[PDB]
Amino acid sequence: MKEFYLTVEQIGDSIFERYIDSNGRERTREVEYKPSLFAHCPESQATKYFDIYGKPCTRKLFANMRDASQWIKRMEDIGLEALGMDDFKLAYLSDTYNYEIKYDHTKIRVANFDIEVTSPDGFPEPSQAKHPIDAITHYDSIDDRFYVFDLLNSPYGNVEEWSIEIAAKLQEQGGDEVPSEIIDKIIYMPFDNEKELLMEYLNFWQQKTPVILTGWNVESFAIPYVYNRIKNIFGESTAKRLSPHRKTRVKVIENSREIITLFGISVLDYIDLYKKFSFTNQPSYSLDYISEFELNVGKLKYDGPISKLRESNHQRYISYNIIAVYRVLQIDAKRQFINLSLDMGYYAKIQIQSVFSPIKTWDAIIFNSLKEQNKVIPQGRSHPVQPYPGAFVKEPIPNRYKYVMSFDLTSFYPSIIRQVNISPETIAGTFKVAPLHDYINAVAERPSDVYSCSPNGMMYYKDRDGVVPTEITKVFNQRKEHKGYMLAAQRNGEIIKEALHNPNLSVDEPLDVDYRFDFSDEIKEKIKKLSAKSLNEMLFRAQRTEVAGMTAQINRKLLINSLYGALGNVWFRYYDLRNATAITTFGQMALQWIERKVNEYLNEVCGTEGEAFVLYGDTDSIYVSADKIIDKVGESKFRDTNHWVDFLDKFARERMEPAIDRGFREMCEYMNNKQHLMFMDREAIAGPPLGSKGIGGFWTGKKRYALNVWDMEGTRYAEPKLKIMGLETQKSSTPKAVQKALKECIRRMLQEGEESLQEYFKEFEKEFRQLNYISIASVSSANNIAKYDVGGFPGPKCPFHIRGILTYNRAIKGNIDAPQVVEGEKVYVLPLREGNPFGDKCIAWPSGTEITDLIKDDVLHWMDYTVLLEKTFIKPLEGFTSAAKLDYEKKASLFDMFD
DNA sequence: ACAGGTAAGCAGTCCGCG
DNA sequence: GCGGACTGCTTACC
Ligand SMILES: O=c1ccn([C@H]2C[C@H](O)[C@@H](COP(=O)(O)NP(=O)(O)OP(=O)(O)O)O2)c(=O)[nH]1
Ligand SMILES: [Ca+2]
Ligand SMILES: [Ca+2]
Ligand SMILES: [Ca+2]
Ligand code: NA
Ligand code: NA
Ligand code: NA
Ligand code: NA
Ligand code: NA
Ligand code: NA
Ligand code: NA
Ligand code: NA
Repeated sequence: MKEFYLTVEQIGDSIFERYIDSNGRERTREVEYKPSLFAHCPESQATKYFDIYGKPCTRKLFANMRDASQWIKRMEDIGLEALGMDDFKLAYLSDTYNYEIKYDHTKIRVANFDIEVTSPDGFPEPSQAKHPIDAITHYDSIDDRFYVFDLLNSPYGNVEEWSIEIAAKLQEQGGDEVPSEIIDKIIYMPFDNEKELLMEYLNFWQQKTPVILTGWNVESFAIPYVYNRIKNIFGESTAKRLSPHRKTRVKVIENSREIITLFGISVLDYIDLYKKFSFTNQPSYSLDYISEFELNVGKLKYDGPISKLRESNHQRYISYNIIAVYRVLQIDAKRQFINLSLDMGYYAKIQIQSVFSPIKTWDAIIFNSLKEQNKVIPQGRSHPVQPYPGAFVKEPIPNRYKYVMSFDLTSFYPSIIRQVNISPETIAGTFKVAPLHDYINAVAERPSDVYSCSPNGMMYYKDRDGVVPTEITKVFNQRKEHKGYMLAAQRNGEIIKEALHNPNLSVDEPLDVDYRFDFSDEIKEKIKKLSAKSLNEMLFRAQRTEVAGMTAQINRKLLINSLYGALGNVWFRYYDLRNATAITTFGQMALQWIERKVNEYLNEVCGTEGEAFVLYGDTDSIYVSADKIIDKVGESKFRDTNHWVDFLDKFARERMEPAIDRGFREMCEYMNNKQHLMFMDREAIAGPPLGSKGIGGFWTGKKRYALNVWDMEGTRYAEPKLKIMGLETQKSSTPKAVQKALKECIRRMLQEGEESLQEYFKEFEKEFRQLNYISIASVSSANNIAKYDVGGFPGPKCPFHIRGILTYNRAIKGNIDAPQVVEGEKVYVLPLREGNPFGDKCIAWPSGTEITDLIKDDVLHWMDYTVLLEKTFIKPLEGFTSAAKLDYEKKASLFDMFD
């Protein structure tokens, strides 16, 4: 096979690389890499090197990387540009791997690990590491084995060995329910003291040195705790064995927190992968909470605090450590963020951990692209941060909206880049700008008949291929492929959901099918003959396939959109507000241009004049009122809901879209752009069920609306799905039970009508005081707690949730065991009734947890349900209903005086 | 440091206001 | 005594 790197590091004048060779074997080499950099040279000097603007350069070869760095400094002291890749690791990778890297993941050692540390005096700070590590579970992807290191003897208690027999048993048997599929993969190792455990773990680490190191909070806890514990016991030299090159770096942050860099290892903390690639915002990021959300597994159960779990139930203590490791593996099997990181890393030719940085990622992609044409990248430059304009958002008229069709553009900003040909080296000049509405209304004079233009005043060459459009197109094409798999899996899911209405009472097996492609008629025929058992399993596999496609497509979209963003970041080598503004301004034009065209077209085909069909728009999307399109045929002519949905689906696809296409083609000609790439397709078809009292949808303002959708991007839902954007139901800060209640309120409004809403509201008001306290607690991030802490009491302008944290700290003051609120993390927040013993109007505690038993009964007694209801529930419901012009309570009338 | 701008709602402080 | 304007903070949409 073709060789590929695993890790790369620069240590002085040496490049340390771990790699898989042509025979599939892992090797490590030290290379005294000789880097090249470039300087501008006279035009009379023949050369094959030119900067991106066509200016000749000469290559400077250096004896070592230090000499190259020193040359950069001297060139700065002179005041001349030093061109070329200044990150020598990237240059080395580009030189060593001058081809499209095809990698074998089975050869890459991916380690998942988690440690346990018993601490009687609160959280065990990794920088201090003063408590023994009494458990380590380390999963190796090559061995496919869970290596368990169990400390039997500790100053905090001596315990018996963990039993794998009891671990495998059901909880109803007094067992731990360690999943049966990993029982045979567990390698258990007990130790009679910590030093022997740690020394053995280090020897194990050397035999099976991780390339990718992951787990949950491993970067902020596990890794620095292990490193510091070993350092304090054996000394620094021994602790450095955690690095295959014996090189570590301790980066410190004083509040005393440390993040350790282990040279020769690529750490991908799964919590960071999750936060960056999952596109969620969670009320809590404990592994317990995320596992429940992602996998629908039950919360792990135990009696008493975790600080005494080992002493009381060491059996369960070890089993849960093992399970914790497995849960992350299970989450990755679903989300596949590791696969994504490897894909993007090898594509860009970067250190795998650099997938967290789209700027580093794009710098390497662009550098490799340019290097292939003997072109020389410019030197990075210092720039001041400056604001610049973005997208346009229309101000909607707050109202209900019965029938709605939405449209938006495919990969908006990257498509603008490709269409206009926006790149650092394709800039041709400028023109005099007319007001933006003059271009929107096709009144302003044509910017140029030679160059491709944006209404911000920028002109670009039409003939030349720009490196930014060239490379963004490649990644965009990957994105488009994976989205196809996602939507097909999604459409397949609905087919299965339909067949789950007539499950055949028989015994069979799920059909072997590739869910990435639309089911063939043969498959569909067989599906209508399957048992509920097989169908539900197929639905599970379809949804897993969809999530896999979702991860692949949405994060490639994120990457290309971040290339747009990078143009507006001063640390990007190709930072340029001219290009960034060219993109957003063109986008503003395009949206408001097509709003006009759509309005004009619909009035024409309907026969009316001057009526507003586009009720709302944001960035690249429009929302079209389809009431008059429906009324043109009259509701009577429709058999059922699905009939008019088919009608609108056809109408948009056969009539509106071609008109939209003509409109954008004209705009492309107007701006004399390189290639027409404004592709606007139908998104949602929304409306009430036929013959119902549902209102279909409503807007309360910008970025706040709800729609009862029947079809979304070609997916015909088995049951109508609510599309709610911005409303409190969508916010992680809104209490769980309130989200649920508000959503059902919205469902009833859009699908059933006012009377249904009023029934549900009355019921919720009566019964809500029985809801679990966690389900009705608000959530908030806890930033700058100390900033507002004046002697344990709220300082000036102390935020509500911060006030609640201070209340908590006073209540638990003097308890070294009580859970402490962590700066930057999230808290549950509850209001307290007047005269409560806590001395304040609210209290907060670490999210994802039960509040400590020290004060739990007191908090439950003094919760302010009244404030909770009015503030979190009634107030936003009032906003929904006022906009929709409805009432959630029966109003008073003259009829009230009849019996 | 190490993708971007737009925009919503909640709550605290201050100032005008017989 | 507190409404309205303004600010900080948080978390959305795109
Ligand atoms: O995170 C984002 C999201 C959107 N945007 C900008 C660029 C994007 O093209 C534009 C439209 O947002 P969309 O939600 O429509 N995503 P996009 O148009 O890129 O892709 P697609 O609609 O094909 O999925 O808003 C960002 O800059 N960052
Ligand atoms: Ca011993
Ligand atoms: Ca779009
Ligand atoms: Ca059937
Ligand atoms: Na743990
Ligand atoms: Na059970
Ligand atoms: Na130390
Ligand atoms: Na689309
Ligand atoms: Na007319
Ligand atoms: Na959009
Ligand atoms: Na189309
Ligand atoms: Na879409």
